[PDB]
Amino acid sequence: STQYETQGYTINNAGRRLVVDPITRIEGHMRCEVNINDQNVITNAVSCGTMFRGLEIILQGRDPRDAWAFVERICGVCTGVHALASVYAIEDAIGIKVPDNANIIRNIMLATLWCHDHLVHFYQLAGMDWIDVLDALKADPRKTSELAQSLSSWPKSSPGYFFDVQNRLKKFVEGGQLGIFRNGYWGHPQYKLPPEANLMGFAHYLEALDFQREIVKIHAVFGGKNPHPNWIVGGMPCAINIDESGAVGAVNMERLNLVQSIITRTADFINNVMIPDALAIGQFNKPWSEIGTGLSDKCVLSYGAFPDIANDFGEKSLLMPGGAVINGDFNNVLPVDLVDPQQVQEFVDHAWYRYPNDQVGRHPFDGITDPWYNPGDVKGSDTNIQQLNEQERYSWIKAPRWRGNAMEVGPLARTLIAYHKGDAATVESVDRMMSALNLPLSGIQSTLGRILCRAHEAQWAAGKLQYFFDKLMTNLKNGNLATASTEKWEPATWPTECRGVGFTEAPRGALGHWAAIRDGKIDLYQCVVPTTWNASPRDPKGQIGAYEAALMNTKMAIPEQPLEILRTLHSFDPCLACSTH
Amino acid sequence: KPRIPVVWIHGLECTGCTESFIRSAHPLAKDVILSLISLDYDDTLMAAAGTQAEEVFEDIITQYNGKYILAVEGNPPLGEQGMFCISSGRPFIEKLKRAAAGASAIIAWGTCASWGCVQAARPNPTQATPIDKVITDKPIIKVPGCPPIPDVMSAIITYMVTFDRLPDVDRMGRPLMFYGQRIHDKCYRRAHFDAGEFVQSWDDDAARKGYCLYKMGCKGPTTYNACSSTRWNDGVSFPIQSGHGCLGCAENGFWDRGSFYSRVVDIPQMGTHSTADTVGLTALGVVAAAVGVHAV
Amino acid sequence: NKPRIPVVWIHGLECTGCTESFIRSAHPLAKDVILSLISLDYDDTLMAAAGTQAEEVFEDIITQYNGKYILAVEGNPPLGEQGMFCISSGRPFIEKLKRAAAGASAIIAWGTCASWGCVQAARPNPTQATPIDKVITDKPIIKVPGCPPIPDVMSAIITYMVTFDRLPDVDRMGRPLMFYGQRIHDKCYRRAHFDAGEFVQSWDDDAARKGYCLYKMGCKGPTTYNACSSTRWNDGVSFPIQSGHGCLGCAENGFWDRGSFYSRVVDIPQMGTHSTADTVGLTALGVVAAAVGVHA
Amino acid sequence: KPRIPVVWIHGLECTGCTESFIRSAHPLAKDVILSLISLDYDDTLMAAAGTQAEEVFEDIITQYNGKYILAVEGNPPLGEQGMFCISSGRPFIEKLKRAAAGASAIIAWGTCASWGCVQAARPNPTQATPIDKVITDKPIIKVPGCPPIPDVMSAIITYMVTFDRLPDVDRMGRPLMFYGQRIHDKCYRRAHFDAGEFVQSWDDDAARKGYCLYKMGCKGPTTYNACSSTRWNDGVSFPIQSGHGCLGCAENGFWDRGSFYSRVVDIPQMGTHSTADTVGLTALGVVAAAVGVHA
Amino acid sequence: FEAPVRIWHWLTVLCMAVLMVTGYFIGKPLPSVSGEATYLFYMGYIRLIHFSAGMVFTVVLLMRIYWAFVGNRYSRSWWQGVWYEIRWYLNPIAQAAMFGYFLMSVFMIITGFALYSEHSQYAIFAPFRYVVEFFYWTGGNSMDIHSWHRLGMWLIGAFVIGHVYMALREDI
Ligand code: HEM
Ligand code: SF4
Ligand code: SF4
Ligand code: SF4
Ligand code: FCO
Ligand code: F3S
Ligand code: F3S
Ligand code: F3S
Ligand SMILES: [Cl-]
Ligand SMILES: [Mg+2]
Ligand code: NI
Repeated sequence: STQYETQGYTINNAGRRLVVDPITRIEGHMRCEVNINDQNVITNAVSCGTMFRGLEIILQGRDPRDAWAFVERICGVCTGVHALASVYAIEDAIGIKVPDNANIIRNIMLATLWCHDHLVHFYQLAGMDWIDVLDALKADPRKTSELAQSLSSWPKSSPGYFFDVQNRLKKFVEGGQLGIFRNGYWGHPQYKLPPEANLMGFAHYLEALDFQREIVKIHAVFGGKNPHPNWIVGGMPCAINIDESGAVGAVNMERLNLVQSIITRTADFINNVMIPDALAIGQFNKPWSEIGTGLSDKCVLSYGAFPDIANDFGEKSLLMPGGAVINGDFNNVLPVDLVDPQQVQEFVDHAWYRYPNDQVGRHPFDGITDPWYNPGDVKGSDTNIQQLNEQERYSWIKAPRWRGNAMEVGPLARTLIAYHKGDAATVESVDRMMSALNLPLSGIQSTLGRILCRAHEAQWAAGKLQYFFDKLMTNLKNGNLATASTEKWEPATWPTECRGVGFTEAPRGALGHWAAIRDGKIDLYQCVVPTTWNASPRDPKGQIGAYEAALMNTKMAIPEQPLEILRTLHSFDPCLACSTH
Repeated sequence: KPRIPVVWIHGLECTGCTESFIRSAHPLAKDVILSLISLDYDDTLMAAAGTQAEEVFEDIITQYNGKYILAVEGNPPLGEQGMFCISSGRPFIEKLKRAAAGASAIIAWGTCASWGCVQAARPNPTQATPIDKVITDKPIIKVPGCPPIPDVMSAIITYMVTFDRLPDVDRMGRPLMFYGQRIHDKCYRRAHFDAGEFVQSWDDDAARKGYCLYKMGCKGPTTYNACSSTRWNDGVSFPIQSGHGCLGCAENGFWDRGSFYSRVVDIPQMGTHSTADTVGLTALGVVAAAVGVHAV
Repeated sequence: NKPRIPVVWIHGLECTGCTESFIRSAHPLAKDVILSLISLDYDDTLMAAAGTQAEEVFEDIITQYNGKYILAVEGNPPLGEQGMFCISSGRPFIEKLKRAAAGASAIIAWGTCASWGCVQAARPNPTQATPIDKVITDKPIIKVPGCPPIPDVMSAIITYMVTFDRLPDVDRMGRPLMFYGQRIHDKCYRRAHFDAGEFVQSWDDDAARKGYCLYKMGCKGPTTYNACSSTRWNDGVSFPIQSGHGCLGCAENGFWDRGSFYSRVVDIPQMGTHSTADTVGLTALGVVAAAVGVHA
Repeated sequence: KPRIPVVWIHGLECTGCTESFIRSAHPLAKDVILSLISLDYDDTLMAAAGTQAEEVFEDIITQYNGKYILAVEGNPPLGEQGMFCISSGRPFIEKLKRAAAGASAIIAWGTCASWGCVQAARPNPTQATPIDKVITDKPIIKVPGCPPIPDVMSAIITYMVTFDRLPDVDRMGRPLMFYGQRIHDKCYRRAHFDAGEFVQSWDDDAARKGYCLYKMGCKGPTTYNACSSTRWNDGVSFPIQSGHGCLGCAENGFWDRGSFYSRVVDIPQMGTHSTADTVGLTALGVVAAAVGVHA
Repeated sequence: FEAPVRIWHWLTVLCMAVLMVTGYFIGKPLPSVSGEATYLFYMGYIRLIHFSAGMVFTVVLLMRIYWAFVGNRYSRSWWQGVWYEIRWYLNPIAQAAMFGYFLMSVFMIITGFALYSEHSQYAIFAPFRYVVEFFYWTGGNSMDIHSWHRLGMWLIGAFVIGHVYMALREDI
């Protein structure tokens, strides 16, 4: 067995090997392998992306104006964010400035996605790691009611209501057809909620499942449909007509009224259902404020997002702050430049790709996506992996680094960056949340902290929605209706050669599209996606990524049932199609 | 009563089809899962992972052999011995074949499973292949779209449960009920199309009056789907209604049919970006060359 | 806090369909309109006070807020029998109307009743029911026609006037351009069939079951200005044509007396593409078949 | 009824815009000031100076906070810590930001406030910056031109008073009413442009017949403004009418768009009679030379 | 009654000129108009003139082909193909032109009708719905029918530039 030291961890692949394949309740395909010592503690962690499509290859030679549509299909979960990145990138390359309304609408589209994505992840993806669904059958409805009413203003909390929910579930299982609940980890000692909290949680799971469909109606108004709304280089295609003939064929007052009605309902659900449930899971699972820290107390990254000044991506404009912290020095938030070939680089020495020299990292403007499945000796065959050789190539995910540093991205990363940059709203919000939990600030840097930060982000985004909508309506009252810049729509107007970068903060972290245009066609298109960062394989220095770091030193109560592994991974909200694209 | 067992597997995909499914307004996805069917395997939603997930899979396909519906999202890659998509350390295609073998029928959700969708576009790095090219001995219902309409997905499901039969299909395996007509056949902007009233550039006066998007590249005229009638997300809107032309996303190989913003589009079997105007005008200018060289 | 703009809603001869429509509003809900956007200070259908208490409210509002309230009018005044076809507080309704309009800043004429006259004004108009603009001549009147108008159109017009603090732009007839600027026929999702010459000829024929055009069933879409084909009815669920009945023309002045609803509209250009080209083909095929001698 | 409070401040400028404003024919500037608005601060015209002027400023922006319109003439310099333009011993940008903070809307008079104008031209010694680059949280109505048309200025004022709203604007923040079309699209010399009839040098026969000034460098084809329709100084004239080509003075960075006397580029130009005269002589010469009468 | 034999050529030319000019603008439409779409039908008329010119064209073409066949070829299964080839490498490339021309016309008909009969003509157009399945089998959709149809039009226009220059070269 091998043994080595990196980023304060001892990577030791002696001992017993555990394989979790497939990882469920995530987007896409992931394989995870670990080694545990005699004490049942994880001494080695292996993150593996088990899918590849090759969008970067497919985009070669196509019209830059069509790009958004291709890349949007990188992910149907974070649907829209890649299209935003794409139009950003192409507009950066060509030199296009979009109208104010187009920027506001784009912010709305992003905020909407944040609200929807965070919500669904909390309940439908991460939820059953914390909520013992079968234990809810043992709850007292009246008591469940009292618990719910003690935590929230939410109206749906009657004893009859929880009794009904409990009965529907009881009927459901009494048939032996447990469906998605079958062969679960129910009764695992790490399940810590009382029966009443489980019933409350499960009821809210159902309520979230219903309501999530409503949120995306905002995407349907401005982008036509969800999943995969439509966008254009130069702004948005949803022309606005309030007060003139033919307003029936455009975004009108009635359409806007619908949008406003969704925003109110979304903020109401997030603030009074998701928020208190997040807080409740916190109260009952406090030890997890010290588990799965990983890189979150060492290296965190945010590009920043939500430019409030149109076409300005500077520090004075982005409502979601950007910056990087390395070596645990949260006292110096470092500026990020996505053009700098010294900052963002991708390594493939532990990934299934080909470089001229795999011992060096390539900035995406120098990016190469040459896929070659070469696993090496994997205690099986080539079509029968029993164990990934983590010494060699073991993933379809590239290994991104920032100035050579392995970083964590996402809600926790962003929260830390915003907090230490001194964003007043953020500081106040976080301290209140932790004060309520009677935990230190440090407790955020954990598996539990990721979930808490995600919920807080949903609340932040919901608030932002209303802000953006008000901005839009103010423009409309002032007769500012423009939604697109057509001026450089024709390829004949473009520079013969040009390149650009589009960046934003996806629900899962820092996203970037790097695009090079030659002769009206795409000469290069490279994507570095948030889960690419977090689920990253090792580099030539043997540095481990966010997932592998977070799983290190984790105690498992029963290794035949990887509940602790699932809890930590799910806290990152893995999107594997995003990571590999 | 017992509900019909459904196994939902995922190949190469963006999970947009799963996302669409849970947008269903009537019936709610919640009620489908709870009351109408038995969703017995689905990687996106199931509690069990790893070896627990594998046990579920084998147990369902064995105990309900020949009696379950197989729902397929995404498609299998043939490249690199299938290891472009790996499930439980093996090529996804093996799972697919194993699942297909015991299914009484197969639903191919979206353009991915139906046709190939984005990953199958030029140059298809992974050799992504639609399900009906791999499984040839089972009834396959193609429900294309990227993704299909949420309420179309659920209506198809409720139909099969209620009427206890597969929906009638066109010569392509698409359900006639929602794919029997083209978008252009039921588009509320047809009045402008036939009048010759078109948006020419984004956000012009034409666009602000909801004029036709044909000259902006709308592929409605060649795309079979229910978007212009059923519409999207509880009837709120659809692409054209929010001002962008139909991309053709319900249609086989739509990605490689040229610019989305052009009426005249790429002919794949004839070059990288040669279209009918490219190849046609070249031939017209080549005869004019012969006709004027010889005439001197 | 902030005061809301005072609104006085009076009723003449009517069916109360317009009030019903108003409370159907999906966004904003009628509840929130009443709670947050306006001050509905008088409205017979909803108010707690009756009789002399109701009279006191009426007087107090129009006096206190004189020159500053919006007058919403549902129904219309009858001129017959000295106006006693509609009696309010033992007096002709027209007296109430005039007294209310004298203090209003602007007037909303809800529905075809207030706008035009609607059903009671149809031949032979026994009561001499008269639209508001024929009685009140010195005030801005916004006509919001339809029987009733679309719920969400009604609320959108209200929200517009509150938010933008002004009246909506209107045609020569006083209808808001936003929703009455175009014809049903110019945004109808069945135009494709109209334009092809594909018509329902009798109820529940094969044409009807495919959702073909209803022009030959008397659809008055071609001459009717409204938003029903775009905005649609009851949270965009449907509109008359979509559920299989032709437009009656209910947003248009005197539409009741424009002949039978099942009689075709006149002076509307109509030449089908496929209907004409099928004729041209058979005419030519039959001319040739005659000459060759394989006639019939 | 009380009149809407207006605060008119001046950055780096030439006072051409203030001058233009008082040229208004209808309504007269006199009547604007006495009857339509409340010009509560304006360095050019106000009686109070120094500390008295400062007191007025403070009193107005405090008393009418959130309720006054801010009119801005000129622009703030960023060079030398802003001390290229000094007001009350402090950088003008401080007065600008303070005035902006309490305004309900900002009117950016002229090219200076809208874009930068002459002081922002190469190499921009003072780093003169347009208002919208400094103030980002307020509605800003750009009324460009050097200066704008007097009656356009007053018409925009009367619009906002009478209709109690901001005029509808393009994506650049220009009022559609007067800046929705190009000079070239309402120029009374378009007939000559379209015919291929051009002035080639000053005071030639073409100039004395009022032919098109395209070849003399007229920037009409790329300039949005109302000069060809509304015209200047009570409709008496505009640049092209008096024989000089449009400089493009309503457009961003027009000072740096090459010489004023250089032809504009990427404007389609194909004369009717200039083309047909050429096709004729090409054919006639091919014929006359074949016959033998080239002379 | 009928007429002289040259009517049934000048017709085809008239049809050809119309199917080209109209079909061109079905794909690259004229500039946009604006009004009230109840009283406007410009695009609709172009399409109508096209479909019905395509009717006339189709009828005339097929009778005009039926006779040349009955009359031996022209002059008053790959054998004859392989032999056409040997004698073809020596006016033999001018016959293959007129043949290719009539082969295009038929392609312009098979493809043109596959589009027209699509929205459920459900009668005698039943065979054309193999053309559709074929293009799907290609790995395409009805958009490709449109593309190959538009290409055919350019190819025909190529012959026409030749055939017109070749004819005017009979200005002996
Ligand atoms: C010389 C023969 C023909 C020529 C030159 C011709 C030309 C064209 C062209 C250029 C187009 C536009 C294609 C595009 O860009 O999408 C077109 C469309 C069309 N043609 Fe033809 N065509 C011919 C024969 C026919 C025939 C015989 C039919 C049968 C009725 C036909 C039916 C159509 C149809 C249905 C369309 C498209 C209609 C639409 O969806 O708008 N064509 N034609
Ligand atoms: S927008 Fe598209 S589907 Fe609608 S009428 Fe025009 S071409 Fe047809
Ligand atoms: S006649 Fe009626 S059904 Fe037909 S297209 Fe017009 S409005 Fe629609
Ligand atoms: S180029 Fe100048 S002078 Fe000539 S028509 Fe245009 S604006 Fe007038
Ligand atoms: N959120 C999200 Fe998807 C990932 N990772 C993207 O971008
Ligand atoms: S793009 Fe797809 S969503 Fe419908 S409108 Fe076109 S088939
Ligand atoms: S009947 Fe009235 S409801 Fe609309 S469809 Fe015609 S105007
Ligand atoms: S110079 Fe300026 S004044 Fe008008 S004519 Fe040109 S915009
Ligand atoms: Cl709700
Ligand atoms: Mg990448
Ligand atoms: Ni994703």
